[PDB]
Amino acid sequence: VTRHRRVMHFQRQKLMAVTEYIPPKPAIHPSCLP
Amino acid sequence: GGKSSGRRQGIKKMEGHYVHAGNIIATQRHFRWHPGAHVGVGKNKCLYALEEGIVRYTKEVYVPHPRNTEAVDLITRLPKGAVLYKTFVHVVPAKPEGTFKLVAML
Amino acid sequence: LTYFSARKGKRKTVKAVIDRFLRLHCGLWVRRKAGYKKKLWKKTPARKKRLREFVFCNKTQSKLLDKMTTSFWKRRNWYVDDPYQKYHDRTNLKV
Amino acid sequence: RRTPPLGPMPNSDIDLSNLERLEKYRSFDRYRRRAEQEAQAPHWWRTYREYFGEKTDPKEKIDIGLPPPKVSRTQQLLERKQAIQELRANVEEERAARLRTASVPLDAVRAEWERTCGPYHKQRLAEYYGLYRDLFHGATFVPRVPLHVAYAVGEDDLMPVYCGNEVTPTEAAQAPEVTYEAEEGSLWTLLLTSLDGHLLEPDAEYLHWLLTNIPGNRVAEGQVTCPYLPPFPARGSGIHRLAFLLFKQDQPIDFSEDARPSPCYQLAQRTFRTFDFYKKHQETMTPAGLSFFQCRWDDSVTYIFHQLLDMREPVFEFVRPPPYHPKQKRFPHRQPLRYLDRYRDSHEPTYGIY
Amino acid sequence: YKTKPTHGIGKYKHLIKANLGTDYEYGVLNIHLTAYDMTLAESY
Amino acid sequence: SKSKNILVRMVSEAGTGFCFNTKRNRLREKLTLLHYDPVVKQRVLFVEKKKIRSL
Amino acid sequence: VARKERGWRTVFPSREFWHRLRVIRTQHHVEALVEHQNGKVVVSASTREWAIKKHLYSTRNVVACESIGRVLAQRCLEAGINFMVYQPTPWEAASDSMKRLQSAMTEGGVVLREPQRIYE
Amino acid sequence: KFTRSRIPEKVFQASPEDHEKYGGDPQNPHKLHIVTRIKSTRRRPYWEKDIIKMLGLEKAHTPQVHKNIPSVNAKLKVVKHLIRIKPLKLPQGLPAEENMSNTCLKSTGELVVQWHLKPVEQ
RNA sequence: ACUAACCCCUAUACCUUCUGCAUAAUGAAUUAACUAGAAAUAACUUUGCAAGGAGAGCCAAAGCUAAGACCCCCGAAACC
RNA sequence: CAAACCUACCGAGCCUGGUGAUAGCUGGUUGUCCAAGAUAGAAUCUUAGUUCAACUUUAAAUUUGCCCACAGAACCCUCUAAAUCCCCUUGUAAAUUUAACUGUUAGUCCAAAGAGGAACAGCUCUUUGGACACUAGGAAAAAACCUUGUAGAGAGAGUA
RNA sequence: CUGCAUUAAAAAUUUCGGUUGGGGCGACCUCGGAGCAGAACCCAACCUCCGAGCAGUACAUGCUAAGACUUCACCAGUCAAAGCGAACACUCAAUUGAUCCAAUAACUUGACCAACGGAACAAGUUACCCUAGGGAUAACAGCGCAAUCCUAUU
Ligand SMILES: [Mg+2]
Ligand SMILES: [Mg+2]
Ligand SMILES: [Mg+2]
Repeated sequence: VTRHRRVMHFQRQKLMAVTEYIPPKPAIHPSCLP
Repeated sequence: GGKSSGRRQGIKKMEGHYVHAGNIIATQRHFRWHPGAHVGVGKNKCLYALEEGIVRYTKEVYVPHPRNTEAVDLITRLPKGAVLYKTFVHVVPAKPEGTFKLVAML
Repeated sequence: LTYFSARKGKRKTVKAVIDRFLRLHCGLWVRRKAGYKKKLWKKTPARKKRLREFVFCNKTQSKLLDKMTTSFWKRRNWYVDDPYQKYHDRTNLKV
Repeated sequence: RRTPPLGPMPNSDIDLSNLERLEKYRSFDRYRRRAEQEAQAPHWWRTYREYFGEKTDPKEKIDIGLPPPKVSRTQQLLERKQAIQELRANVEEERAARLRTASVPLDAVRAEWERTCGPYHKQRLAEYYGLYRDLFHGATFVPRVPLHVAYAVGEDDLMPVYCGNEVTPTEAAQAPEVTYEAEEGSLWTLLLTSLDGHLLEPDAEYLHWLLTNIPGNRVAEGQVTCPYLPPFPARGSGIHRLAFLLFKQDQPIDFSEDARPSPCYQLAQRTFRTFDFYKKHQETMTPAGLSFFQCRWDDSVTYIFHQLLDMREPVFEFVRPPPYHPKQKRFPHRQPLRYLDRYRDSHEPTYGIY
Repeated sequence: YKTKPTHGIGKYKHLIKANLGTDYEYGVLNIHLTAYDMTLAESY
Repeated sequence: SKSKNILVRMVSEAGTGFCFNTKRNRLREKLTLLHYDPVVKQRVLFVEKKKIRSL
Repeated sequence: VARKERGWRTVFPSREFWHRLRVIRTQHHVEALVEHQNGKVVVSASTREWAIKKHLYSTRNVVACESIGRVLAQRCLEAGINFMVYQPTPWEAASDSMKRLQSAMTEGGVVLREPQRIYE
Repeated sequence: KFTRSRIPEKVFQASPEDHEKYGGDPQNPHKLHIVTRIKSTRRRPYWEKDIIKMLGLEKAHTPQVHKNIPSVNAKLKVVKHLIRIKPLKLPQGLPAEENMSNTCLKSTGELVVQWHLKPVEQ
């Protein structure tokens, strides 16, 4: 609990980068589908 | 001030521990544990085993002595059907008192 | 402690330990309890009882007293009707 | 970290929203009544009875007794309710009750108990004494027929045996008197065994008396399968219990296999076990009543051992385990001078090589 | 113990408690029984 | 830290010479107690003789 | 010589006995029960039994207490039990009926003080 | 404060989706384990160092066989982040005394009892 | 290392003091010579003898005798 | 009366002797090779030291030692915390006792939980773990971050 | 003149306990309870405080003796079956002080030694100062931090 963004540990930083959300991607952009 | 150190009070022998007569089971500032079967208590509420055997911890019904007015007042105000429970420690004797053996042939 | 005296060139003995401790030939040392004659009125009978026995010393204190005492006091004595005669030897001692 | 309980909480049923509305114990006795009614109830946690209380097998105890007698409850209740109505009617009886001066005849009420609750109390008491666990290897029996035995001593005095009382071997030197109710056409078997009298095999036991095929109450004409032998409890061996067993025979039974020579002064021959004896007989055997008493050593036991058995009397002693001491250390710190005496074996002085 | 499932079995003060009337019931009511006979006054 | 009590010596009246110490109030008469005497193996009267100190 | 169940100094009643006498006083009947420490009951004398009912006026009076007291005294005498223990509450110990019940033990030959265990 | 980890029991339940993905048979569990340390014991708590010591995993990339029993499994779960666990396959069965010197643990996880160092004629 | 001295690549002097010195903390221009771990109470190892050992004395309830093996240098302001 | 001067350093001259004065302080402490080897505390005119204890070393005797399945360790008080103690199996080879002493306990940084009149950081101080004062590789240079240890030669290879 | 006493005078020897940036003025040093330290034990400050340096009731508050616990050492402190002997291991968180020595026929007693593990008894000032050291420790300067402050935007 700090006011200077509390700089993150490298190991914790890699954990967040790996566990980032990935939206599902359609095969065809619905916008170009009949 | 307040630079006092710990009193080193707690459980000395855990459940299922083999003990001898006179071994201290636990020491406490208040009656956290209550003596059960073949367990004695001193003035300082220290718990020791009068017999030699296996230490056991169980939960039993608390029935205070009638001369204990403070506790007698407590259980009189309880709702009907309420039963107080407290943790009790007992030791289970292992060896028998003795044996009968031949000593003479007269 | 005088390791080498100026008149004989030999180790001396601290007389302080002689007046306070008793050594058994087995190597054990026997002492009293501090304050066993001080303020007896403010002590419980159980405390006073355990204050007036003769107790042994541990390994470090025994080594401490041996170094401060010459070999004269470590000999075997044969005093007549000595009260501590039976305690000079250990019986049934394993390791 | 928390773990949900494996069962209902002791005080979960009580509502706490209307705790002041709920009535209180208001007395010590009412809480105590609830205390030990709830104490005997089973629980899913560790209890005192789990470690200390004796454990019984899940199988129900097998009963080998006679079928219970059948009575008319309504008629019995009507007679009982009218009996006390007239009893309460008398002013003299009521005067004694209010004055706390009334008395009851102890002899008369005991006789009534022997017919009403006698068999049940005797069975309950016999279970406590361990008769059912040692012999029969675990069973239950109700002594429906009462049995009275009194030992003849002197010229007028008697030594009755009801249950678990104390009778000296001197008073049991001679054959006792057996009195019990029966009718014609009934065959009876009498057996006496010493539960704790065995000197060699702890599991086995010693037979002391055996009467078979008793015509009614006439015990004189019964067949003497084994001669009567007075008990011989060894001095210092504790206190022994001797049980009188009464059997009812539906048909005549041959006892040649279990017959013993007269006199039977051999301990090996006198050895007998009720188990495998009732087992081989239960097809035509059923018990009728039991009675037992406790026996100690006296001067007469010396006569029995030396003359009747032609042997030396054994003397036993109760020996306690030696006291426990911790392992002796080279440097016992802060221990009294008497510490070395605990591990000393002899108090005499020693001099080694000198 | 807290971790064990039998935690809190010794809790006892939760069964023990730690005028304006309502809209259906009355707040406080007092009755007065005067009499020249003390025995009758207390008996009632 | 006013000293309100005093330590006094109790001497047996049996003549054995046995003594023991007990605390007493300053504003009080001399105490004649009944105490066990190890010499005579029985309880006998003890009377106060001297004042030891003030506590 | 049998060891007694020592302890339980913080609860009532204590358990340092071999045989205990328990007397139960209900609304209609009074039950006198004698049992061992381990739980097994040896002998009982309750007013419910028809044997003593024919001779007693009521089952909830001092006369009833004397009736079962002598009955229990004769039952204990013929069962071989001579020594026992009684641990009543202060009010029941002060009840007049109980004291006369103790008198039944004295005249019956029953002693309510168990002998001390010989440790050595 | 940094202390030991109590791994939830829910992690070790083989759902049917994992069964055909890894090829394991719940009805016929594998008899033995292959354990291989692939991470340094340094910069790790001391209690994990002792567990690695007990299982004989000192030198990295050195296969070791262990019994698939709850006691061994309990120890393995502590250091599951430092080792690789594979089942043991015996296509030729348990080796006999005659071929005890002819065994060879191939990299795919089976112990073939016939090692000839000769090209397959097929 | 190289055919090749250099050119290529790699590499933050020594001692001491501190958690941590390439440290811009001390010491050293260089050479030669001189310059700093002294003791056997107990214990350990190895012989001799053995309920005795020791070349008066001393120790001994397997001990006694003998041997081996552990304890530094320079520097004050002062006092008489 | 400037605390001046008394043979070119007088708050008490100089020389010799006691004297190899003492110094818990500074500096120093000489041939080769191998092995074991680090951070609980208490007392102290004591925190620049010393003693006990802990840790560490050597030799000897003995048998259990670490890990840990259930069961078990409080109530008034639900930060209902992470977790500890105890502990059969199993994996393993250590552990306890006896004898003999030296040396260290003026530490640093990181991750986490905290404390310092109800201070987001910073400063100081506790607790758990790791690293450093022991090798190498990688983050630009890098004591404390990541990878990795048991030791040599090779102009081999697979990886972190 | 000598010896022994009492007053002065002039002198002799020795010392300046620690903690609180410094000084002034003050505060603290020993013991116990809660908070940190949430669940075996333990765990620190400049820590937040609150208290303690007694009293009461006994007069078997007698004598022996297994087995145990501990304020992280020692010293010290605590519980206790059983037996003897009596009746029919007191309350209270702390409520305290070692050795030597003194008194005492003896049993016993003697401390605000509170700097509370206590030296039998010793204060100030030095800018006239000296020695051995310390950036483990101040001022000068450097570096960390921006508590605050300034500016610039919403
Ligand atoms: Mg504290
Ligand atoms: Mg010098
Ligand atoms: Mg090494």
